[PDB]
Amino acid sequence: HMAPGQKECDNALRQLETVRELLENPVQPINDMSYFGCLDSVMENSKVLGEAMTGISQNAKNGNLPEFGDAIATASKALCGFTEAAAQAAYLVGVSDPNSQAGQQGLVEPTQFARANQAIQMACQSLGEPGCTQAQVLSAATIVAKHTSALCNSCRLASARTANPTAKRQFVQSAKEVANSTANLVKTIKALDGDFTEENRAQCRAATAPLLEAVDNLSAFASNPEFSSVPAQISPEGRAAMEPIVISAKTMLESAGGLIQTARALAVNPRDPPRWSVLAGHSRTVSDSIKKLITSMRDKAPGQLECETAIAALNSCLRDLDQASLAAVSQQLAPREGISQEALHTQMLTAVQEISHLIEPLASAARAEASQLGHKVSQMAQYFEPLTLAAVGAASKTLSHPQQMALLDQTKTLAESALQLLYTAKEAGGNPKQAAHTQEALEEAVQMMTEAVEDLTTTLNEAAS
Repeated sequence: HMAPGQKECDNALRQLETVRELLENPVQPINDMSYFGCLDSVMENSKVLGEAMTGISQNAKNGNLPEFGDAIATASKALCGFTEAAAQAAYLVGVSDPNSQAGQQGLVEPTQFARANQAIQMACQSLGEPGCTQAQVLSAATIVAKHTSALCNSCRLASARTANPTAKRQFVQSAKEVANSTANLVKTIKALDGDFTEENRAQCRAATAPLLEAVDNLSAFASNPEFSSVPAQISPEGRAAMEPIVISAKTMLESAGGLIQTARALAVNPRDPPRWSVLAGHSRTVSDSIKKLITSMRDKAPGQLECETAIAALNSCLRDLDQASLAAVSQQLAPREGISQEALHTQMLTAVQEISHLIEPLASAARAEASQLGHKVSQMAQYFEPLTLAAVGAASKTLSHPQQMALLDQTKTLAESALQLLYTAKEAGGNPKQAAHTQEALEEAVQMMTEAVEDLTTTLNEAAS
């Protein structure tokens, strides 16, 4: 018979296999956590798992089997918590890609219901054909009953999950009607008695009509947008962004399973140096996987990827300005055609004014509002496109060489100030408990951008008058 603690290990291993499924093709939210809620959860589950891991080893070593069982159960709970949070974070990452599309969580999958309905329709037709063999009849009845059983099971699960009292009744009653009609149908068939089956083919045919009506009605009820589940469509970019989180979470589950299988043996017999080594190896990998998971999740927090693309954009602008300065000095900057100096000057000032308008709202998001940060840094970076292009244009048409070089330099200085704001905004990231150096660097970046805006505005205002 099984010693205490052994069933706990098997249960945990089964739970880990089940929870791993959440990491395969996440197209729905796992829970109601925000991204920073996910980050909070992994930190808390980390602490719990750590304590359970100590309990697993300590109690396997000391031969305290009831306590060992407890520690295994706790580890399992913590690992399931870990995975749910990782899967939610991964989903949030994937769906937030601009090429992805949002879904909705419901009670029933309308496409699965539609396919079940179609299968049932074809199979009932098959079941009612003239001169069918026994094998043909049993095969058709198998298709019908398999699908009705699935539909009934989904209805019962839906009925327990809905807050809508009418929907609850509808799901329960539909389940009852479909099961009842299927039961009436299979009663006309005997798997190992062909004579009875042949004799009752008329009753079987009659029994298909009420089943078909009840099934078709149920499939329609499922299409009701209030209950329908519609999977998010996650882009290749979205899948690529979420992969480091998924990989880390999968490795944690794999190593944790190894840890549990090893500990299960050590509990029964602790005098086993090779299995203590194996336990330590899995413990190391579980632990490292946790660090990797937490880092991967932090790297994909709201705002982080947008900060990376914004930084890339600003660097591209600085390259263009550098190239323009190089061309101006080597007499190779061709005057731009099909646009006046006045138009270029207006475009510059408009861009500068919009950049200036964005400084404080960007800083506000970087301080305390990660959910707003991505949009603000994108807007900021975008406005350097028209500024940089209009600056190069304006510099190409200026008769004064000092004016030409000053325009490029003051535009470059503003772009460099923006770069520093972007880096510091990324580090701050709307995070709680930012280091003092992080917070002050952000505020200094704000002040320097402001200085840079004023200086370029003065030049543009002086050129205007």
